[PDB]
Amino acid sequence: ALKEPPRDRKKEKNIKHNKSVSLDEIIEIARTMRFKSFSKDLKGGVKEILGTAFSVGCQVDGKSPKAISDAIEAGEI
Amino acid sequence: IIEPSLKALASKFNCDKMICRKCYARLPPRATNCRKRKCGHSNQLRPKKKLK
Amino acid sequence: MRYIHSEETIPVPENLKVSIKSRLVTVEGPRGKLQKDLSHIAVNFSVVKKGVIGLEIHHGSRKDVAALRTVRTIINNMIIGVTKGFKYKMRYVYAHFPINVNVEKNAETGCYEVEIRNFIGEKIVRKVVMAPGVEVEISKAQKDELILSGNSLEAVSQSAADIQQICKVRNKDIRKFLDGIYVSEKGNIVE
Amino acid sequence: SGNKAGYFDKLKGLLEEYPSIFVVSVDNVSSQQMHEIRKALRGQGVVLMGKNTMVRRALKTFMPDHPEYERLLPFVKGNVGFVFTNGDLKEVREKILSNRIKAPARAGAIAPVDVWVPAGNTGMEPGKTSFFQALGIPTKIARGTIEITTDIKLVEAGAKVGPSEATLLNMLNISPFTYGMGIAQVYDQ
RNA sequence: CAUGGAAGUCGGAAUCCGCUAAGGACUGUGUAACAACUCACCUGCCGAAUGUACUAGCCCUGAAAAUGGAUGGCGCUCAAGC
Ligand SMILES: [Zn+2]
Repeated sequence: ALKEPPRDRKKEKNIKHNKSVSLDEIIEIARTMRFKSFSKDLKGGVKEILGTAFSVGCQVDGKSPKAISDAIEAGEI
Repeated sequence: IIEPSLKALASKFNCDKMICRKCYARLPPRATNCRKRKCGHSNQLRPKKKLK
Repeated sequence: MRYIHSEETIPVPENLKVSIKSRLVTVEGPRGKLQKDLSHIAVNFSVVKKGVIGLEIHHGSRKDVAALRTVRTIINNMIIGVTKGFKYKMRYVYAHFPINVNVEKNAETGCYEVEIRNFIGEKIVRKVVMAPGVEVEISKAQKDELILSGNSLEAVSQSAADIQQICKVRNKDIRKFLDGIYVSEKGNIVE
Repeated sequence: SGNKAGYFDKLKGLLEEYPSIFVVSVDNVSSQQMHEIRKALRGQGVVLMGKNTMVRRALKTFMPDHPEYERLLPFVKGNVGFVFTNGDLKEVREKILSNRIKAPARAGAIAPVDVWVPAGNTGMEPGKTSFFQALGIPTKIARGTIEITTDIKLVEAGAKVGPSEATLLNMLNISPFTYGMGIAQVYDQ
Protein backbone atom coordinates (compact mmCIF):
# COMPACT_ATOMS: atom_id res chain seq x y z
CA ALA A 1 0.00 0.00 0.00
CA LEU A 2 2.96 2.31 0.68
CA LYS A 3 3.84 2.68 -2.99
CA GLU A 4 5.03 5.51 -5.22
CA PRO A 5 1.95 7.58 -6.22
CA PRO A 6 -0.71 5.76 -8.26
CA ARG A 7 -0.40 2.38 -9.99
CA ASP A 8 -1.88 3.62 -13.25
CA ARG A 9 -3.14 1.05 -15.74
CA LYS A 10 -1.20 0.00 -18.85
CA LYS A 11 2.05 0.87 -17.02
CA GLU A 12 2.66 -2.51 -15.32
CA LYS A 13 3.43 -4.31 -18.60
CA ASN A 14 7.06 -3.17 -18.32
CA ILE A 15 9.16 -3.21 -15.14
CA LYS A 16 7.28 -1.87 -12.10
CA HIS A 17 10.12 -1.58 -9.59
CA ASN A 18 9.42 2.11 -8.84
CA LYS A 19 7.74 1.30 -5.52
CA SER A 20 10.37 2.69 -3.13
CA VAL A 21 8.93 3.67 0.26
CA SER A 22 10.33 5.27 3.39
CA LEU A 23 11.50 3.16 6.34
CA ASP A 24 10.06 4.45 9.62
CA GLU A 25 7.40 3.66 12.23
CA ILE A 26 4.77 3.82 9.46
CA ILE A 27 5.69 0.25 8.49
CA GLU A 28 5.97 -0.60 12.19
CA ILE A 29 2.47 0.81 12.79
CA ALA A 30 1.11 -1.53 10.11
CA ARG A 31 2.71 -4.46 11.95
CA THR A 32 0.27 -4.13 14.87
CA MET A 33 -2.54 -5.60 12.75
CA ARG A 34 -0.70 -8.92 12.42
CA PHE A 35 0.21 -8.80 16.14
CA LYS A 36 2.87 -11.52 15.75
CA SER A 37 0.62 -14.22 14.33
CA PHE A 38 3.31 -16.88 14.81
CA SER A 39 4.95 -16.49 18.24
CA LYS A 40 7.78 -13.94 17.80
CA ASP A 41 7.59 -12.95 21.51
CA LEU A 42 5.17 -10.05 20.99
CA LYS A 43 5.84 -7.29 18.46
CA GLY A 44 9.59 -7.34 19.14
CA GLY A 45 10.07 -10.38 16.93
CA VAL A 46 7.32 -9.23 14.56
CA LYS A 47 9.01 -5.86 14.07
CA GLU A 48 12.18 -7.59 12.87
CA ILE A 49 10.11 -9.90 10.66
CA LEU A 50 7.92 -7.09 9.31
CA GLY A 51 10.91 -4.77 8.90
CA THR A 52 12.78 -7.27 6.73
CA ALA A 53 9.56 -8.47 5.08
CA PHE A 54 9.73 -5.61 2.54
CA SER A 55 13.09 -6.74 1.18
CA VAL A 56 12.16 -5.56 -2.33
CA GLY A 57 11.79 -1.97 -1.14
CA CYS A 58 15.36 -1.93 0.26
CA GLN A 59 14.28 0.33 3.14
CA VAL A 60 15.01 4.05 2.76
CA ASP A 61 18.08 5.76 1.23
CA GLY A 62 21.38 4.10 2.23
CA LYS A 63 19.86 1.93 4.95
CA SER A 64 18.68 -1.54 3.95
CA PRO A 65 15.74 -3.56 5.34
CA LYS A 66 18.02 -6.45 6.34
CA ALA A 67 20.45 -4.24 8.26
CA ILE A 68 17.68 -2.63 10.33
CA SER A 69 16.22 -6.00 11.33
CA ASP A 70 19.66 -7.52 11.96
CA ALA A 71 20.71 -4.60 14.17
CA ILE A 72 18.80 -5.12 17.43
CA GLU A 73 18.89 -1.50 18.58
CA ALA A 74 15.32 -0.20 18.13
CA GLY A 75 12.63 0.07 20.78
CA GLU A 76 10.17 -2.75 21.38
CA ILE A 77 7.17 -0.42 21.07
CA ILE B 1 -5.69 -50.08 -27.67
CA ILE B 2 -3.58 -51.28 -24.73
CA GLU B 3 -4.31 -50.51 -21.08
CA PRO B 4 -1.80 -47.92 -19.79
CA SER B 5 -0.41 -50.10 -17.00
CA LEU B 6 0.08 -53.13 -19.26
CA LYS B 7 1.92 -51.01 -21.84
CA ALA B 8 4.22 -49.80 -19.06
CA LEU B 9 4.89 -53.40 -18.00
CA ALA B 10 5.77 -54.49 -21.54
CA SER B 11 8.00 -51.46 -22.15
CA LYS B 12 10.26 -52.50 -19.26
CA PHE B 13 11.49 -55.51 -21.24
CA ASN B 14 12.05 -53.95 -24.66
CA CYS B 15 12.12 -50.14 -24.33
CA ASP B 16 14.09 -49.04 -21.24
CA LYS B 17 17.64 -50.15 -22.07
CA MET B 18 21.14 -48.79 -22.60
CA ILE B 19 23.03 -49.45 -25.84
CA CYS B 20 26.79 -49.87 -26.19
CA ARG B 21 28.46 -47.71 -28.84
CA LYS B 22 30.89 -50.44 -29.97
CA CYS B 23 28.88 -53.67 -30.35
CA TYR B 24 25.19 -52.60 -30.20
CA ALA B 25 24.47 -54.81 -27.17
CA ARG B 26 21.48 -54.33 -24.89
CA LEU B 27 22.48 -53.25 -21.38
CA PRO B 28 20.55 -52.68 -18.14
CA PRO B 29 19.31 -49.13 -17.48
CA ARG B 30 21.84 -48.50 -14.68
CA ALA B 31 24.86 -50.15 -16.33
CA THR B 32 28.22 -48.39 -16.57
CA ASN B 33 30.28 -50.91 -18.59
CA CYS B 34 29.37 -53.24 -21.44
CA ARG B 35 29.41 -56.92 -20.49
CA LYS B 36 30.60 -58.33 -23.82
CA ARG B 37 34.28 -59.14 -24.28
CA LYS B 38 34.72 -58.29 -27.97
CA CYS B 39 34.44 -54.55 -27.28
CA GLY B 40 36.84 -54.58 -24.33
CA HIS B 41 34.25 -53.76 -21.64
CA SER B 42 33.96 -50.25 -23.07
CA ASN B 43 32.17 -47.53 -21.10
CA GLN B 44 30.75 -45.53 -24.03
CA LEU B 45 27.02 -46.07 -23.56
CA ARG B 46 23.96 -44.21 -24.84
CA PRO B 47 20.23 -44.53 -24.07
CA LYS B 48 17.89 -46.48 -26.31
CA LYS B 49 16.00 -44.18 -28.68
CA LYS B 50 12.39 -43.56 -27.66
CA LEU B 51 9.38 -43.89 -29.96
CA LYS B 52 7.85 -40.64 -31.18
CA MET C 1 46.44 -60.57 -0.40
CA ARG C 2 44.84 -63.76 0.95
CA TYR C 3 42.25 -63.55 3.72
CA ILE C 4 42.76 -65.88 6.67
CA HIS C 5 39.16 -66.42 7.79
CA SER C 6 35.78 -65.64 6.20
CA GLU C 7 32.60 -66.96 7.82
CA GLU C 8 28.82 -66.85 7.34
CA THR C 9 25.87 -68.29 9.26
CA ILE C 10 22.42 -69.63 8.34
CA PRO C 11 19.62 -69.99 10.92
CA VAL C 12 17.24 -72.95 10.74
CA PRO C 13 13.66 -72.84 12.09
CA GLU C 14 12.27 -75.55 14.37
CA ASN C 15 10.07 -77.12 11.70
CA LEU C 16 12.33 -79.00 9.25
CA LYS C 17 15.42 -81.21 9.24
CA VAL C 18 18.68 -80.80 7.32
CA SER C 19 21.61 -83.18 6.82
CA ILE C 20 24.91 -82.57 5.03
CA LYS C 21 27.26 -85.35 3.91
CA SER C 22 30.21 -85.09 1.52
CA ARG C 23 29.08 -81.59 0.47
CA LEU C 24 25.67 -82.94 -0.55
CA VAL C 25 22.84 -81.02 1.12
CA THR C 26 19.45 -82.61 1.80
CA VAL C 27 16.61 -80.43 3.10
CA GLU C 28 13.31 -82.00 4.15
CA GLY C 29 10.27 -80.31 5.65
CA PRO C 30 6.47 -80.16 5.69
CA ARG C 31 6.05 -79.43 1.96
CA GLY C 32 8.54 -81.95 0.57
CA LYS C 33 12.24 -82.60 -0.02
CA LEU C 34 15.03 -81.12 -2.14
CA GLN C 35 18.69 -81.92 -2.81
CA LYS C 36 21.62 -79.87 -4.10
CA ASP C 37 25.23 -80.80 -4.87
CA LEU C 38 28.05 -78.40 -3.98
CA SER C 39 31.08 -80.62 -4.63
CA HIS C 40 32.65 -77.92 -6.84
CA ILE C 41 33.26 -75.44 -3.98
CA ALA C 42 35.75 -75.84 -1.12
CA VAL C 43 33.72 -74.97 1.98
CA ASN C 44 33.86 -76.29 5.55
CA PHE C 45 30.43 -76.85 7.08
CA SER C 46 29.89 -76.91 10.84
CA VAL C 47 27.19 -76.66 13.50
CA VAL C 48 27.76 -73.44 15.45
CA LYS C 49 24.83 -73.75 17.87
CA LYS C 50 21.56 -75.63 18.37
CA GLY C 51 19.90 -73.92 15.41
CA VAL C 52 22.65 -72.18 13.43
CA ILE C 53 24.67 -73.56 10.51
CA GLY C 54 28.17 -72.21 9.95
CA LEU C 55 30.42 -72.28 6.89
CA GLU C 56 33.86 -70.82 6.29
CA ILE C 57 36.88 -70.63 3.98
CA HIS C 58 40.55 -70.57 5.01
CA HIS C 59 43.37 -68.77 3.17
CA GLY C 60 41.11 -67.82 0.27
CA SER C 61 41.75 -65.29 -2.47
CA ARG C 62 39.58 -62.35 -3.49
CA LYS C 63 37.93 -64.40 -6.24
CA ASP C 64 37.44 -67.43 -3.99
CA VAL C 65 35.83 -65.47 -1.14
CA ALA C 66 33.26 -64.08 -3.60
CA ALA C 67 31.55 -67.48 -3.88
CA LEU C 68 31.00 -67.66 -0.10
CA ARG C 69 27.96 -65.36 -0.15
CA THR C 70 26.54 -67.08 -3.24
CA VAL C 71 26.37 -70.42 -1.40
CA ARG C 72 24.70 -68.94 1.68
CA THR C 73 21.66 -67.50 -0.11
CA ILE C 74 21.14 -70.62 -2.25
CA ILE C 75 20.75 -72.84 0.81
CA ASN C 76 18.44 -70.28 2.42
CA ASN C 77 16.27 -70.38 -0.70
CA MET C 78 15.96 -74.14 -0.25
CA ILE C 79 14.72 -73.71 3.32
CA ILE C 80 12.14 -71.11 2.27
CA GLY C 81 10.87 -73.21 -0.64
CA VAL C 82 10.22 -76.29 1.49
CA THR C 83 8.28 -74.26 4.07
CA LYS C 84 6.66 -71.53 1.96
CA GLY C 85 6.88 -72.41 -1.76
CA PHE C 86 7.00 -70.01 -4.69
CA LYS C 87 4.42 -68.39 -6.95
CA TYR C 88 4.79 -66.50 -10.24
CA LYS C 89 2.23 -64.52 -12.25
CA MET C 90 2.03 -63.65 -15.95
CA ARG C 91 -0.15 -61.42 -18.12
CA TYR C 92 -1.19 -61.37 -21.78
CA VAL C 93 -0.60 -58.19 -23.77
CA TYR C 94 -2.18 -57.99 -27.22
CA ALA C 95 -3.50 -55.25 -29.50
CA HIS C 96 -5.66 -57.00 -32.13
CA PHE C 97 -5.36 -60.80 -32.05
CA PRO C 98 -6.57 -62.43 -28.81
CA ILE C 99 -4.27 -65.03 -27.25
CA ASN C 100 -5.78 -68.41 -26.36
CA VAL C 101 -4.12 -70.94 -24.05
CA ASN C 102 -4.95 -74.51 -23.02
CA VAL C 103 -3.26 -75.94 -19.91
CA GLU C 104 -3.93 -79.63 -20.45
CA LYS C 105 -3.47 -82.02 -17.54
CA ASN C 106 -0.69 -84.53 -16.85
CA ALA C 107 0.42 -86.30 -20.04
CA GLU C 108 0.80 -89.79 -18.50
CA THR C 109 3.63 -88.33 -16.39
CA GLY C 110 4.12 -85.53 -13.88
CA CYS C 111 4.90 -82.80 -16.43
CA TYR C 112 2.34 -80.15 -17.29
CA GLU C 113 2.05 -78.78 -20.82
CA VAL C 114 0.80 -75.40 -22.05
CA GLU C 115 -0.52 -74.78 -25.58
CA ILE C 116 -0.52 -71.27 -27.05
CA ARG C 117 -2.65 -70.48 -30.11
CA ASN C 118 -3.43 -67.47 -32.30
CA PHE C 119 -0.36 -65.40 -31.45
CA ILE C 120 -0.54 -62.30 -33.70
CA GLY C 121 -2.83 -64.37 -35.91
CA GLU C 122 -0.41 -67.17 -36.81
CA LYS C 123 -1.36 -70.75 -37.65
CA ILE C 124 1.38 -72.33 -35.52
CA VAL C 125 0.32 -74.21 -32.42
CA ARG C 126 3.32 -73.93 -30.10
CA LYS C 127 3.84 -76.26 -27.15
CA VAL C 128 6.04 -76.00 -24.05
CA VAL C 129 6.47 -78.66 -21.36
CA MET C 130 7.17 -77.63 -17.78
CA ALA C 131 9.75 -79.16 -15.48
CA PRO C 132 8.56 -81.82 -13.01
CA GLY C 133 7.23 -80.50 -9.72
CA VAL C 134 5.70 -77.38 -11.33
CA GLU C 135 1.93 -77.02 -11.68
CA VAL C 136 0.33 -74.49 -14.04
CA GLU C 137 -3.15 -73.09 -13.43
CA ILE C 138 -5.51 -70.64 -15.14
CA SER C 139 -6.42 -67.87 -12.73
CA LYS C 140 -10.03 -67.12 -11.78
CA ALA C 141 -9.35 -63.94 -9.78
CA GLN C 142 -9.35 -61.78 -12.92
CA LYS C 143 -8.68 -61.98 -16.63
CA ASP C 144 -5.47 -62.94 -18.44
CA GLU C 145 -3.31 -64.42 -15.68
CA LEU C 146 -1.07 -67.49 -15.53
CA ILE C 147 -0.10 -68.78 -12.08
CA LEU C 148 2.92 -71.06 -11.64
CA SER C 149 3.78 -72.70 -8.32
CA GLY C 150 6.19 -75.26 -6.94
CA ASN C 151 8.82 -76.00 -4.32
CA SER C 152 12.14 -75.00 -5.94
CA LEU C 153 12.91 -71.50 -7.21
CA GLU C 154 15.24 -72.78 -9.93
CA ALA C 155 12.59 -74.96 -11.58
CA VAL C 156 9.74 -72.45 -11.23
CA SER C 157 11.73 -69.52 -12.60
CA GLN C 158 13.33 -71.36 -15.53
CA SER C 159 9.98 -72.73 -16.69
CA ALA C 160 8.47 -69.24 -16.49
CA ALA C 161 11.29 -67.85 -18.64
CA ASP C 162 10.62 -70.57 -21.21
CA ILE C 163 7.10 -69.27 -21.86
CA GLN C 164 8.22 -65.64 -22.18
CA GLN C 165 11.05 -66.42 -24.61
CA ILE C 166 8.85 -68.40 -27.02
CA CYS C 167 6.50 -65.51 -27.95
CA LYS C 168 8.72 -63.28 -30.07
CA VAL C 169 8.00 -60.88 -32.94
CA ARG C 170 10.44 -60.92 -35.86
CA ASN C 171 11.15 -58.40 -38.63
CA LYS C 172 9.07 -55.72 -36.87
CA ASP C 173 9.61 -52.63 -34.73
CA ILE C 174 9.43 -53.96 -31.17
CA ARG C 175 8.76 -50.49 -29.74
CA LYS C 176 5.41 -50.55 -31.60
CA PHE C 177 4.48 -54.26 -31.51
CA LEU C 178 4.40 -54.99 -27.77
CA ASP C 179 2.63 -58.34 -28.25
CA GLY C 180 3.68 -61.16 -25.96
CA ILE C 181 3.45 -62.79 -22.55
CA TYR C 182 5.42 -61.27 -19.68
CA VAL C 183 6.02 -62.00 -16.00
CA SER C 184 4.65 -59.42 -13.57
CA GLU C 185 4.95 -60.62 -9.95
CA LYS C 186 7.05 -62.99 -7.83
CA GLY C 187 6.19 -64.31 -4.39
CA ASN C 188 5.46 -67.26 -2.13
CA ILE C 189 2.39 -69.47 -1.89
CA VAL C 190 1.90 -68.83 1.83
CA GLU C 191 1.44 -65.17 2.81
CA SER D 1 29.80 -28.75 11.73
CA GLY D 2 29.04 -25.31 13.13
CA ASN D 3 25.70 -26.42 14.57
CA LYS D 4 27.42 -29.45 16.13
CA ALA D 5 29.43 -27.24 18.50
CA GLY D 6 26.28 -25.37 19.53
CA TYR D 7 24.71 -28.62 20.73
CA PHE D 8 27.51 -29.46 23.18
CA ASP D 9 27.38 -26.27 25.25
CA LYS D 10 23.58 -26.13 25.02
CA LEU D 11 23.06 -29.58 26.54
CA LYS D 12 25.41 -29.08 29.50
CA GLY D 13 24.16 -25.58 30.32
CA LEU D 14 20.47 -26.46 30.40
CA LEU D 15 20.74 -29.70 32.40
CA GLU D 16 22.33 -28.11 35.47
CA GLU D 17 20.04 -25.07 35.80
CA TYR D 18 16.80 -27.10 35.83
CA PRO D 19 16.62 -29.65 38.67
CA SER D 20 13.66 -31.48 37.09
CA ILE D 21 14.01 -33.26 33.75
CA PHE D 22 11.12 -35.05 32.01
CA VAL D 23 11.63 -37.54 29.16
CA VAL D 24 9.14 -37.76 26.28
CA SER D 25 8.94 -40.61 23.75
CA VAL D 26 7.63 -39.08 20.51
CA ASP D 27 7.57 -41.28 17.41
CA ASN D 28 6.06 -40.84 13.93
CA VAL D 29 4.36 -37.55 14.81
CA SER D 30 3.90 -34.77 12.27
CA SER D 31 6.34 -31.87 12.45
CA GLN D 32 3.49 -29.34 12.70
CA GLN D 33 2.35 -31.04 15.93
CA MET D 34 5.60 -30.07 17.63
CA HIS D 35 4.98 -26.48 16.49
CA GLU D 36 1.76 -25.96 18.45
CA ILE D 37 3.01 -27.57 21.66
CA ARG D 38 6.16 -25.48 21.28
CA LYS D 39 3.92 -22.42 20.98
CA ALA D 40 1.74 -23.56 23.87
CA LEU D 41 4.85 -24.20 26.01
CA ARG D 42 6.73 -21.20 24.60
CA GLY D 43 6.45 -19.25 27.86
CA GLN D 44 7.62 -22.07 30.15
CA GLY D 45 10.09 -24.75 29.16
CA VAL D 46 11.92 -25.53 25.92
CA VAL D 47 11.78 -28.90 24.16
CA LEU D 48 14.75 -30.03 22.09
CA MET D 49 15.60 -33.45 20.66
CA GLY D 50 18.48 -34.65 18.52
CA LYS D 51 20.70 -37.63 17.84
CA ASN D 52 21.60 -39.94 20.71
CA THR D 53 24.29 -38.62 23.07
CA MET D 54 26.42 -41.76 23.35
CA VAL D 55 29.24 -40.03 25.25
CA ARG D 56 27.79 -36.53 25.67
CA ARG D 57 25.86 -37.24 28.86
CA ALA D 58 28.43 -39.81 29.99
CA LEU D 59 30.94 -36.96 30.09
CA LYS D 60 28.58 -35.27 32.55
CA THR D 61 28.66 -38.45 34.66
CA PHE D 62 32.44 -38.54 35.11
CA MET D 63 32.60 -35.40 37.23
CA PRO D 64 30.65 -35.53 40.53
CA ASP D 65 28.10 -32.82 39.68
CA HIS D 66 25.26 -35.38 39.59
CA PRO D 67 25.94 -38.95 40.76
CA GLU D 68 22.45 -39.69 39.42
CA TYR D 69 23.34 -39.05 35.76
CA GLU D 70 25.13 -42.39 35.45
CA ARG D 71 21.97 -44.10 36.71
CA LEU D 72 20.03 -42.75 33.71
CA LEU D 73 22.55 -43.92 31.09
CA PRO D 74 20.83 -47.20 30.00
CA PHE D 75 17.33 -45.72 29.69
CA VAL D 76 17.98 -44.17 26.26
CA LYS D 77 17.31 -46.51 23.31
CA GLY D 78 15.97 -44.48 20.38
CA ASN D 79 13.67 -41.65 19.25
CA VAL D 80 13.22 -40.57 22.88
CA GLY D 81 13.24 -36.86 23.73
CA PHE D 82 13.85 -34.83 26.87
CA VAL D 83 11.92 -31.86 28.29
CA PHE D 84 13.51 -29.15 30.46
CA THR D 85 11.01 -27.53 32.81
CA ASN D 86 10.71 -26.07 36.30
CA GLY D 87 7.01 -26.85 36.81
CA ASP D 88 5.38 -29.40 39.07
CA LEU D 89 5.26 -33.07 38.12
CA LYS D 90 1.45 -33.16 38.17
CA GLU D 91 1.02 -30.16 35.86
CA VAL D 92 3.50 -31.49 33.28
CA ARG D 93 2.14 -35.06 33.46
CA GLU D 94 -0.60 -34.27 30.91
CA LYS D 95 0.52 -30.85 29.65
CA ILE D 96 2.18 -32.20 26.50
CA LEU D 97 -0.61 -34.71 25.83
CA SER D 98 -2.82 -32.19 24.00
CA ASN D 99 -3.69 -31.98 20.29
CA ARG D 100 -3.80 -35.61 19.18
CA ILE D 101 -4.40 -35.43 15.42
CA LYS D 102 -6.56 -37.85 13.44
CA ALA D 103 -4.04 -39.23 10.95
CA PRO D 104 -5.53 -40.65 7.73
CA ALA D 105 -4.40 -43.89 6.12
CA ARG D 106 -1.46 -43.96 3.71
CA ALA D 107 -2.58 -46.55 1.12
CA GLY D 108 -1.81 -49.75 2.99
CA ALA D 109 -1.60 -48.55 6.58
CA ILE D 110 -2.23 -51.35 9.08
CA ALA D 111 -5.49 -50.74 10.92
CA PRO D 112 -5.11 -51.93 14.54
CA VAL D 113 -8.89 -52.34 14.99
CA ASP D 114 -11.62 -53.40 12.57
CA VAL D 115 -13.07 -50.38 10.76
CA TRP D 116 -16.79 -50.24 9.99
CA VAL D 117 -18.98 -47.67 8.22
CA PRO D 118 -22.28 -47.21 10.09
CA ALA D 119 -25.46 -46.97 8.04
CA GLY D 120 -26.13 -43.40 6.98
CA ASN D 121 -26.25 -40.81 4.22
CA THR D 122 -22.99 -39.58 2.71
CA GLY D 123 -24.60 -36.44 1.28
CA MET D 124 -22.03 -35.83 -1.48
CA GLU D 125 -22.39 -35.35 -5.23
CA PRO D 126 -23.59 -38.53 -7.02
CA GLY D 127 -20.84 -38.22 -9.64
CA LYS D 128 -18.45 -40.05 -7.28
CA THR D 129 -20.41 -43.34 -7.41
CA SER D 130 -17.63 -44.89 -9.52
CA PHE D 131 -15.48 -44.98 -6.37
CA PHE D 132 -18.18 -46.93 -4.52
CA GLN D 133 -18.55 -49.44 -7.37
CA ALA D 134 -14.82 -50.22 -7.16
CA LEU D 135 -15.45 -52.06 -3.88
CA GLY D 136 -18.85 -53.28 -5.11
CA ILE D 137 -20.72 -51.58 -2.26
CA PRO D 138 -24.52 -51.59 -2.71
CA THR D 139 -25.39 -47.89 -2.82
CA LYS D 140 -28.67 -46.14 -3.63
CA ILE D 141 -28.79 -42.46 -4.56
CA ALA D 142 -31.53 -40.63 -2.65
CA ARG D 143 -32.16 -36.88 -3.02
CA GLY D 144 -28.89 -36.65 -4.92
CA THR D 145 -27.06 -38.25 -1.98
CA ILE D 146 -25.39 -41.66 -1.89
CA GLU D 147 -26.82 -43.87 0.85
CA ILE D 148 -25.33 -47.08 2.27
CA THR D 149 -28.31 -49.34 2.96
CA THR D 150 -26.40 -52.09 4.81
CA ASP D 151 -23.05 -51.84 6.58
CA ILE D 152 -20.17 -53.32 4.57
CA LYS D 153 -16.89 -54.37 6.17
CA LEU D 154 -13.97 -52.29 4.91
CA VAL D 155 -10.93 -54.23 6.15
CA GLU D 156 -10.32 -56.74 8.93
CA ALA D 157 -8.32 -55.68 11.98
CA GLY D 158 -4.59 -56.10 11.41
CA ALA D 159 -5.07 -56.30 7.63
CA LYS D 160 -3.80 -53.89 4.99
CA VAL D 161 -6.37 -51.35 3.83
CA GLY D 162 -7.16 -51.40 0.12
CA PRO D 163 -5.75 -48.54 -1.96
CA SER D 164 -9.23 -47.57 -3.15
CA GLU D 165 -10.61 -47.83 0.39
CA ALA D 166 -7.66 -45.89 1.82
CA THR D 167 -8.39 -43.01 -0.54
CA LEU D 168 -12.10 -43.51 0.20
CA LEU D 169 -11.31 -43.17 3.93
CA ASN D 170 -10.18 -39.55 3.44
CA MET D 171 -13.57 -38.11 2.47
CA LEU D 172 -15.36 -40.17 5.15
CA ASN D 173 -13.26 -38.56 7.94
CA ILE D 174 -12.57 -41.97 9.52
CA SER D 175 -9.11 -43.51 9.97
CA PRO D 176 -7.48 -45.87 12.50
CA PHE D 177 -4.47 -43.62 13.25
CA THR D 178 -4.39 -41.07 16.08
CA TYR D 179 -0.92 -39.56 16.60
CA GLY D 180 0.08 -38.07 19.95
CA MET D 181 3.00 -37.59 22.31
CA GLY D 182 4.22 -40.71 24.11
CA ILE D 183 5.22 -40.55 27.78
CA ALA D 184 8.18 -42.66 28.90
CA GLN D 185 9.25 -43.56 32.42
CA VAL D 186 11.27 -40.72 33.97
CA TYR D 187 13.62 -40.89 36.97
CA ASP D 188 12.16 -44.22 38.18
CA GLN D 189 8.74 -42.66 38.79
C1' C E 1 5.17 -8.38 -11.32
C1' A E 2 2.79 -10.42 -15.12
C1' U E 3 -3.23 -12.41 -15.58
C1' G E 4 -10.45 -14.96 -18.53
C1' G E 5 -6.91 -18.02 -15.42
C1' A E 6 -0.14 -19.18 -13.45
C1' A E 7 -1.00 -20.30 -5.44
C1' G E 8 7.30 -22.56 -6.42
C1' U E 9 6.98 -24.91 -11.10
C1' C E 10 3.78 -19.91 -18.94
C1' G E 11 7.08 -16.04 -18.52
C1' G E 12 10.46 -11.34 -16.64
C1' A E 13 13.44 -9.61 -12.56
C1' A E 14 15.13 -10.20 -6.56
C1' U E 15 16.20 -14.49 -2.68
C1' C E 16 14.76 -12.30 3.89
C1' C E 17 12.97 -13.92 8.54
C1' G E 18 10.08 -17.00 12.73
C1' C E 19 10.25 -22.15 14.91
C1' U E 20 13.72 -26.08 15.08
C1' A E 21 17.82 -31.42 14.28
C1' A E 22 16.02 -30.33 9.73
C1' G E 23 12.00 -28.75 4.82
C1' G E 24 14.09 -24.21 -0.89
C1' A E 25 10.05 -17.43 -2.19
C1' C E 26 12.06 -25.07 -4.55
C1' U E 27 14.73 -30.10 -8.88
C1' G E 28 10.51 -32.39 -11.14
C1' U E 29 5.12 -34.52 -11.69
C1' G E 30 0.48 -32.24 -11.57
C1' U E 31 -4.59 -28.49 -11.16
C1' A E 32 -8.78 -23.43 -15.39
C1' A E 33 -6.51 -22.01 -11.15
C1' C E 34 -5.86 -24.62 -5.72
C1' A E 35 -4.65 -29.50 -4.32
C1' A E 36 -2.15 -34.03 -4.29
C1' C E 37 2.90 -35.87 -5.32
C1' U E 38 8.42 -35.82 -5.88
C1' C E 39 13.23 -33.97 -4.76
C1' A E 40 16.37 -31.47 -1.47
C1' C E 41 17.17 -31.64 3.95
C1' C E 42 16.76 -33.97 9.05
C1' U E 43 15.41 -38.23 12.33
C1' G E 44 14.86 -43.97 13.82
C1' C E 45 17.90 -49.39 12.87
C1' C E 46 22.93 -51.57 12.23
C1' G E 47 28.38 -51.52 13.30
C1' A E 48 33.92 -49.76 10.48
C1' A E 49 35.18 -48.02 7.19
C1' U E 50 33.96 -44.66 2.58
C1' G E 51 34.25 -41.15 -1.90
C1' U E 52 36.76 -38.67 -6.21
C1' A E 53 40.99 -37.86 -9.24
C1' C E 54 46.04 -39.96 -10.89
C1' U E 55 50.98 -43.52 -11.51
C1' A E 56 52.79 -48.62 -13.54
C1' G E 57 53.17 -54.48 -13.22
C1' C E 58 50.81 -59.16 -15.62
C1' C E 59 46.34 -60.07 -18.61
C1' C E 60 42.42 -58.73 -22.42
C1' U E 61 40.28 -55.70 -26.97
C1' G E 62 42.62 -53.04 -31.03
C1' A E 63 45.17 -57.99 -34.22
C1' A E 64 42.68 -59.75 -41.97
C1' A E 65 45.70 -64.23 -47.09
C1' A E 66 46.01 -67.85 -49.97
C1' U E 67 49.17 -76.78 -50.15
C1' G E 68 48.76 -79.19 -44.02
C1' G E 69 52.55 -77.00 -39.69
C1' A E 70 55.63 -75.73 -36.15
C1' U E 71 58.40 -71.86 -28.42
C1' G E 72 62.80 -77.80 -32.49
C1' G E 73 58.74 -82.03 -31.05
C1' C E 74 55.56 -84.34 -27.33
C1' G E 75 53.51 -81.76 -23.73
C1' C E 76 53.07 -78.17 -19.52
C1' U E 77 48.53 -74.46 -14.90
C1' C E 78 50.75 -73.36 -6.13
C1' A E 79 54.16 -74.72 -14.21
C1' A E 80 57.81 -77.79 -17.29
C1' G E 81 55.30 -69.62 -17.61
C1' C E 82 57.44 -64.40 -15.78
ZN1 LIG F 1 30.00 -53.38 -25.92
